[PDB]
Amino acid sequence: GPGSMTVVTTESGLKYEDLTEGSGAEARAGQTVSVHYTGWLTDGQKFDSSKDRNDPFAFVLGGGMVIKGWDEGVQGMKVGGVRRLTIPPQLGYGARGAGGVIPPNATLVFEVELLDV
Ligand SMILES: CCOC(=O)CN1C(=O)CC(C[C@@H](O)[C@@H]2C[C@@H](C)C[C@H](C)C2=O)CC1=O
Repeated sequence: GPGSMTVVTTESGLKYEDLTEGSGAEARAGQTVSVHYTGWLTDGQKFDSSKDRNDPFAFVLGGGMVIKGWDEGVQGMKVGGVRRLTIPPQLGYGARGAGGVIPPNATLVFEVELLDV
């Protein structure tokens, strides 16, 4: 809902929030791993789920085709670890906009869930 949220923010702008423990291994730029991304909005509503295809997102870290927020999240999460990361416009979409209800200062959060490396 509209208002605030208990999420820790970084100096870059992106935020993070523990959702589920893991105790595996933090991904590293250059290595390929499989993770799950859940498109979440500021209100909390989801507008994108990997479930559509039913399969873990496997790709190479620090050398793929994602936004800063994504790389920053994938280069931090650990195998078996699940946590939500707030990806701002300055590190994702930007002030370019992507819709009427999507302002140039709008922020989007995505849930990262490491499956394996
Ligand atoms: C730079 C993107 O980075 C990636 O390469 C991976 N990525 C996308 O391609 C778009 C995703 C979100 C989309 O589903 C929305 C859907 C509506 C809101 C229209 C808008 C233009 C979109 O595209 C977020 C994402 O992480």
